[PDB]
Amino acid sequence: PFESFLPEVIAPERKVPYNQKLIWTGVSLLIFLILGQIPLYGIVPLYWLRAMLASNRGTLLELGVSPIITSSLIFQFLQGTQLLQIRPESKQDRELFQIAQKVCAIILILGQALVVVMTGNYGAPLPICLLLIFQLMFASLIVMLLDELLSKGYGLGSGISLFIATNIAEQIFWRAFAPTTVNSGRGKEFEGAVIAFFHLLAVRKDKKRALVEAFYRTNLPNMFQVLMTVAIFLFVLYLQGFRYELPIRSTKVRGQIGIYPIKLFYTSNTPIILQSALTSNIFLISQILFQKYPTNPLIRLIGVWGIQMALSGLAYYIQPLMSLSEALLDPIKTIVYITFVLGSCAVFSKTWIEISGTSPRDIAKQFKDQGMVINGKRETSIYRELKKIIPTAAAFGGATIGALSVGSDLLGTLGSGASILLATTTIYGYYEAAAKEGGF
Amino acid sequence: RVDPLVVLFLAVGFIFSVVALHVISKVAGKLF
Amino acid sequence: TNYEYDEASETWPSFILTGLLMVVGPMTLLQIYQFNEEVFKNLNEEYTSDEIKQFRRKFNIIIIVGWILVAILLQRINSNDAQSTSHGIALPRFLVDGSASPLLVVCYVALLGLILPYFVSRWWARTQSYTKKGIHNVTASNFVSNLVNYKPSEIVTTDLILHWLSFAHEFKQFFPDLQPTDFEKLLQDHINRRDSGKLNNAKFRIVAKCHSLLHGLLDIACGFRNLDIALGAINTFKCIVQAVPLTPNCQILQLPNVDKEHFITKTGDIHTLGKLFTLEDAKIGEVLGIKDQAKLNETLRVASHIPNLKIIKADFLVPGRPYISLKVLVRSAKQPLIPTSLIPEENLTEPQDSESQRDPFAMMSKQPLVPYSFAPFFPTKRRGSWCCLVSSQKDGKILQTPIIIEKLSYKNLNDDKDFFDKRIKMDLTKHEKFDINDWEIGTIKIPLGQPAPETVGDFFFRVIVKSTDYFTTDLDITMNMKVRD
Amino acid sequence: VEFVREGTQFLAKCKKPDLKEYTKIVKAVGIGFIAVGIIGYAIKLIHIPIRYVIV
Amino acid sequence: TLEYNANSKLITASDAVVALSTETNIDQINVLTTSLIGETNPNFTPQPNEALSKMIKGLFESGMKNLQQKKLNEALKNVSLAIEMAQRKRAPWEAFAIQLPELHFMLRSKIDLCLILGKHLEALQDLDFLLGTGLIQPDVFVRKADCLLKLRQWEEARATCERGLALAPEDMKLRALLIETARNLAEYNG
Amino acid sequence: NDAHDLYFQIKEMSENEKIHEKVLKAALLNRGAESVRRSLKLKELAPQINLLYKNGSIGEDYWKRFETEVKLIELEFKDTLQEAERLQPGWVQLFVMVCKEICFNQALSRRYQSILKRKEVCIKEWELKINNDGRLVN
Repeated sequence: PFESFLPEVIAPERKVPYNQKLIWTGVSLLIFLILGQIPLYGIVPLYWLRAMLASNRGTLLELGVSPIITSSLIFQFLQGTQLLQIRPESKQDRELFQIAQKVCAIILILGQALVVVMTGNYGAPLPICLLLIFQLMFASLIVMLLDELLSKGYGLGSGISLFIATNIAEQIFWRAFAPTTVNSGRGKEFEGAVIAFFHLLAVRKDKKRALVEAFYRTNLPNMFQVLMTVAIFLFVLYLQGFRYELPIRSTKVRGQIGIYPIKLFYTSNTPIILQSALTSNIFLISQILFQKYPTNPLIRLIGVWGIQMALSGLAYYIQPLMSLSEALLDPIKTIVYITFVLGSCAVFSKTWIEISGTSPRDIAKQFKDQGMVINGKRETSIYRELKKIIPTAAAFGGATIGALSVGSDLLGTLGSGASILLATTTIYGYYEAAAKEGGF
Repeated sequence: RVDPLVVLFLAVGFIFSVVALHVISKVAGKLF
Repeated sequence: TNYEYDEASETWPSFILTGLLMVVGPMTLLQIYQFNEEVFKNLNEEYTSDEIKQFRRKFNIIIIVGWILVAILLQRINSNDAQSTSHGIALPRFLVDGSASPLLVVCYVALLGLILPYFVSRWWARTQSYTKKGIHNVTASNFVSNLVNYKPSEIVTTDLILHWLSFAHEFKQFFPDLQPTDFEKLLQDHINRRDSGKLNNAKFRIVAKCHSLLHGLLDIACGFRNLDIALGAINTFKCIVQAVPLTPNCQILQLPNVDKEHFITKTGDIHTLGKLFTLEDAKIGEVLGIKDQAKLNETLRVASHIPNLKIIKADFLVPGRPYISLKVLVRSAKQPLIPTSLIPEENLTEPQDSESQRDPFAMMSKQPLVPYSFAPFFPTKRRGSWCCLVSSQKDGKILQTPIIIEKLSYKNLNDDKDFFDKRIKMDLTKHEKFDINDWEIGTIKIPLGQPAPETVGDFFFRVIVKSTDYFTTDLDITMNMKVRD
Repeated sequence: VEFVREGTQFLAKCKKPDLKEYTKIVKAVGIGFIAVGIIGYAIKLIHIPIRYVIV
Repeated sequence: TLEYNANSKLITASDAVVALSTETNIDQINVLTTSLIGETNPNFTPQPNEALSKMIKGLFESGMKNLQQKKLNEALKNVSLAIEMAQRKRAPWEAFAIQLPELHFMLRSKIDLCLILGKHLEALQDLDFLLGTGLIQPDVFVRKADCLLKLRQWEEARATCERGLALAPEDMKLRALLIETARNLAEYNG
Repeated sequence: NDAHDLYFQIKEMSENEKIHEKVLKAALLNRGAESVRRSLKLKELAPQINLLYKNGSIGEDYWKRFETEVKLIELEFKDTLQEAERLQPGWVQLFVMVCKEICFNQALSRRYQSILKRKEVCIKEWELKINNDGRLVN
């Protein structure tokens, strides 16, 4: 509890129509996207973390959304430990909570900026260093302001999800319509799929000769992967419509007949991201320990790196499948990888639906509070009925998401199942929210 | 307290200042 | 990395070709893949004055050009003749290294600094200034400030509402020189069917804009729970759209060609459509004083096509939210009175299904639209409308916003059943062509918007459905809710 | 073997979307996705020659 | 601008054209000043007067006595003069719940007498004021509907009869009035 | 559209022309009555204004102007009461009641006085032919 006077965006007093919200979302996205391509002035790793944090080095957006996401996760953890003991009956407490979030996020921004400028590869040699610190400071401050703006109500929804979906879609299009070329002995071969296909159709003009080469392209992206990714995109859109609806009726106010839907992707985003973070952390720590220590019994047993990839170790088994060749080579590794990822995703969905407060007991309590009851069932059996549907549905959704991720990683699409699945889930949430609200 | 157009104006001024500093530092080396 | 631009123009044609193909093709595929009888659509344009015609008149090549560009680019490609990795881009060399190098960066400076913020700020100001209904904020503020300090003693007439409308702010942007007095005088010359002399292009503009202003005024007056002002607003809207001053016998002066100096002086007992149709065909011409058969047919065909309403069954319905239901019989001013007992009772009942119980307004949403009105002096073309508003009977205040219904079936008006006349008086109900299943009965659903009182007893209501374009006969009924529990 | 049985029972008890809404869903989602991706691609492209000229 | 009279102590605006609000306010200030001049007590109390009520009641009874004498013309003038005096020479700061009901009771007798005599528009306007000032009873709607039907206005007649029936539906005269209105309106159109 | 500045104008004229002492009290009672009328009007009109504002059909700055007027009226009333106390010692416990009566009384007076004009508007709008004695001659 303290006092503070800091800049912040004000919420609209009335509900904003759909068109202004769409335009503001578009403009904010354009500004955030431009901000990440301009190089710094005084200038003279793992792709996984930079892709999931939606940031790239050598530009004004070096830190990305890392401070916002880490502040949000830290405050989520603090709320989970029941240490802040926040009471929903007080709004000043929530305002203080949010102002504490902001004041710790800005401190983390400053600390991370000082760290990266002091130890980064820019160099030890002072006004240039001050300017280089101020640039990153002001850039990340503007990004925080934009996030808070989109979150106050001027935007369709959250901002971090939108930025991540934007980077994913941009990478997916760049792996298809790339204008760059690489001249390796034979000549110029485009780095895009459709571009290279049309180019080989035009300059070579030999149908059966050029098509067979443009279709496989063992070294560079081709049309087969684009077709596979559009097919799996259609399939993922199809799998969202699966939902169980149970009939409910009210007892407090009669004449109220309704339906409560239960989707298959109950908590879709959580298990995939948690599993990806687990795998990335395991791989990173294994690489670090095998780089520091030359050879040890436990170090060799947990993982050995070679050509770089892990092999002959526990970290070797967790490595994803590359294609059908390695799949048919070692069947035991493929089988153990499949069962491991499926069990992990299932247990993750279970523990997350248990900890998120969406258990059948919690929703039954919410029903009893609201007074809704099943049309053709009694009152003292609602929890017993929800026990027969909710956990099974959650586990099945987790399992099918994991299977789809394995299939995407194996069939060789342009992007992993995780990224495409995240983008599709976010856009589907946006669309269903806009539909249930009602608007063009 | 802060209006959205003010945020947009700050962001645009920031980008413009960075670009201007770059082009001036480049033309300084080019001319001298 | 560090690229090296294409200097021999070998790769950019393919890039431009595929970029054009991806945008053109689907557009070509898309281009390849690509109820109510109205008898006024012809006679409206025949009696409108010429100056109004001239006023209303006054105020895909991309595919082909893309195909030609595709052709020339394909020809340019076909005319051409042509270990470590060497990166290369598809964009040409002159764009980044020649004398046109600062041109791109200055165009970018412009397009980023002077076009985006300016346009965004202008658009934001424009969309923020306007009120949700569609009127400027200064006008709404003036309307509310005038309704606040309004003495209940002064009786609302047409002139008072015109005096209120003369203060709108949207009238100032159109003509930054004129004063509200000029606007009042223009609207007065319009209502009295007088000539402005020189400012016709201003009178037509303000009369065309009066519509949304009166809609806003009606909505605000209904918001303040005041009935007289809303009723006066509806009447002034009628008077403006029809170009006639509000008098007792106005429904017979709204007809196309009547001479007041004859009608007012000769007759004094004919007051509305029915009493007029009571007379024969030649007596109609003798009274109206037009004595022209070729023009008498036109005026009779307009006087036998303006819709009068009539109630059939009205009662409450009690879902989670109560909503009123009405059964109206849209009839012309010529058909005699048909009894309600002959109704087969099949049309009045509703089918009880899950989808219908979920959203009962779905069945109302199916009725067709109304024809174009008969506005010989309203500049633009208007569609008929019906504005329904509800008030209480214990105190006399409006208790919700007015619902504006637009879809209604005017099938009972067509020239097919012209045998069913009032001047025959031989009990045409027992006719060979009388089929009680052909006359369609529209439906109207009005949500009550307020929960039912927790007490037990009788509470009376009053729903009015007035027209907005003609001077026809409307509804004024009293219905009561029997809360019983 | 009971888990896949319960899953089959659940999916048989769920409601599959028909074509009249599946088309609208795929339309909205594809339009949004492409509208984001095209912006991403264009902004990543145009900034190469400017990053060369300025620097 | 405004000039202050010397002996009469009345404020009058010497301007040529003035709005209506200023005129109303100046008239009210003149009334208040003329009444305070008569009320000599420094701390006036909201208690009503007595001799004024006595003379008002005397005029009212002298007008009422003309009905027993079957004199219907001078009674109207007497009642009008009584109302005018009770309106003018009764100070505004007097009690409200004693100045309102006396006015209502005299106005009802005036309405009945004027309607019996043969004057209609004045009776309708008086009934409208009495209905708007906060008194709703079935003994008013009947006479108002009668006035409207007599002076040939049908739509408002039907609306008024319906509002009247919407409060005491067990009446025996409102239904007859409604039937007559319905027939006359069916003639008005048909 | 206010009765405020007129009282100050009368005071300034009294400061030079030597008018009587009761005219000031009259103007003061009038200002008090007007203030109370406006206070009651605003109090009973606030909820509908708030509903229209939440519905989004009145704008934004009008709500702030209204909220400012709410307290400006009270400040004006307090100033009037202070002036009344200054004009006569120990004369506040009667002033509020006298004002609360004159407000309603003159409101009724105006509502009744309006009929002499209101009578002819109906004549003009319904085209009656009325001779003397208030009878109808069609």
